[PDB]
Amino acid sequence: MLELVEEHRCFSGVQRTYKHDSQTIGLPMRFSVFLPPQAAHGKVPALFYLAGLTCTEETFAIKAGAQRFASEHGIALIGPDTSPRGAGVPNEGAAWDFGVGAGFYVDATQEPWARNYRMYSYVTQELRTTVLAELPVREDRLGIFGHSMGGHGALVLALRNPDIYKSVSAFAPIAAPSHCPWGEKAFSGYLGDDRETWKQYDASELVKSAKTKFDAGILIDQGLADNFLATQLHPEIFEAAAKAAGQAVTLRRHEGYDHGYYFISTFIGEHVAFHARTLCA
Amino acid sequence: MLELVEEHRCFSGVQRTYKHDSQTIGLPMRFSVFLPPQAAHGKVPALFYLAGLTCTEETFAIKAGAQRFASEHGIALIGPDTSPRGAGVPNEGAAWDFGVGAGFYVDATQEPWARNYRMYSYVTQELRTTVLAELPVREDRLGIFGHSMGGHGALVLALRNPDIYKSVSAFAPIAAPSHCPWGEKAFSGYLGDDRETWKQYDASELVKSAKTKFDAGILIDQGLADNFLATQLHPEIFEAAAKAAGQAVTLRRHEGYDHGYYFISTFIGEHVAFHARTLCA
Repeated sequence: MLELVEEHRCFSGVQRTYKHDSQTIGLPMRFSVFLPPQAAHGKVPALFYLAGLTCTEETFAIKAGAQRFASEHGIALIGPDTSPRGAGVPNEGAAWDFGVGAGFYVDATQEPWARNYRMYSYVTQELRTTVLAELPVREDRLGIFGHSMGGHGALVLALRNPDIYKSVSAFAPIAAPSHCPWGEKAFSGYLGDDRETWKQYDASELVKSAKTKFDAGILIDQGLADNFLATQLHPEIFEAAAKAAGQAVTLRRHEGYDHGYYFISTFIGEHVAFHARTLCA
Repeated sequence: MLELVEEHRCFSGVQRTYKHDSQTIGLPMRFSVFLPPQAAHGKVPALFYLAGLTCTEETFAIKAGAQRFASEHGIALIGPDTSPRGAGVPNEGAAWDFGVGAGFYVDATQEPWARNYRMYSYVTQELRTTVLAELPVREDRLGIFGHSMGGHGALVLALRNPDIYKSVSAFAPIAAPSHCPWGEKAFSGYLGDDRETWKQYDASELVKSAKTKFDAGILIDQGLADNFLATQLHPEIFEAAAKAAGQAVTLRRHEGYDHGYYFISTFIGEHVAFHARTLCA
């Protein structure tokens, strides 16, 4: 059941890692939790942060410096892992861009990935209800953000679940996975070769039909020196689709910033404030 | 010569890593540099941060979240490595508490360490003058801080060089290395069996005879859940010695906090503010 395997006091709250037996994944999963000092006095809003390729549930906790801002605003931070671990699927670790550390936040339909690679259901349902049942977190004040594969994850999960996520932001998301190699490989393997099945997991397609209730729209930060800007991320495709659909998007482009956590750390404080304007309302 | 090998924009400044051919070490060395935005219009004060056992030049840059505070106060951050790298001394990597990653910021006098393990002279002279010659840093506004072996280093280097280091603070320092296993092993190996020679690298011994005083005081943060508090750190010994010599020390003990960077990150903003009181005068 629910096991506390790591805990460190941090900005007058606690940075924890839990392990639990996931019924949706069918395997043990680890996730990180930051509780701010305010959680001692009642339930608090929470943000789910989704990490990118090769990352773990601890990458964000170590590298983003988000806990100070979570403590300042009274928001908990939940960090899922990026894939199932130790599923024993043949060659699930043969590449870093697919399989282990590379679940792409989809529910796989193709064998042999469909048995365990159910990260969409895991993050939006089982992990959420576990957090709500066992931690002092408000069910009605949840937001989501993430980086790259995780920024793809944050946009997709928010646009598909308006009943759950009240705010959404992203750092350097894979904005149009149907049209870059990382996404086309992931979708081909997990979902099959029928591109129509991929649209339900593509932020740029979802925004064309989404009905949203975001007070301050969708926040995206993108570094202009990002090595993946033209080869994988394609923010302009999402920006154009959201404009045609009338969806408010604040896409901020920053000259000279790269893809990684020196970039993410610079803007994560503004992201936590952005979410707090909705979640702490 | 001076090679820029990493650079990422961060909090409107730059996080850099440099490689240079060290004459004092006799080998290439890597060091980290954070320049705040203010360094673009003039020289800025600088803080040297010394890392603990097993760390590298980038541990602080990645894990401490200090750049945000340095950018607010206009302080550069310089992070030396913890030891020579690739010196080829037999078995120098046999144990994690000695040799590689474990220079203890001393100048070794015993062979075979004496050839390259000159981290005291490296940090206080060669690295300092390289920084002052090649980067927009004020010679008269330098301070020093660090963690564990690096907290030992920060205290030792400040108390020995009051005309260099104008402010000093520490996270969980090895406060009396002559009286704990980490220090006894390192000093025995690097310095030999004459314990008198160890007193010049022992913060608790140095404070007993320090003539000059830091009138802004010495700031030390210690977590009470730290696993090394009673086995290696001994903050009480330095406290007792400082009290008896009239050196003001603010030793803050924090219930529940551990040894690592969730603890360090929590207080590093207060440390940069503390140093800025003197360095940004």
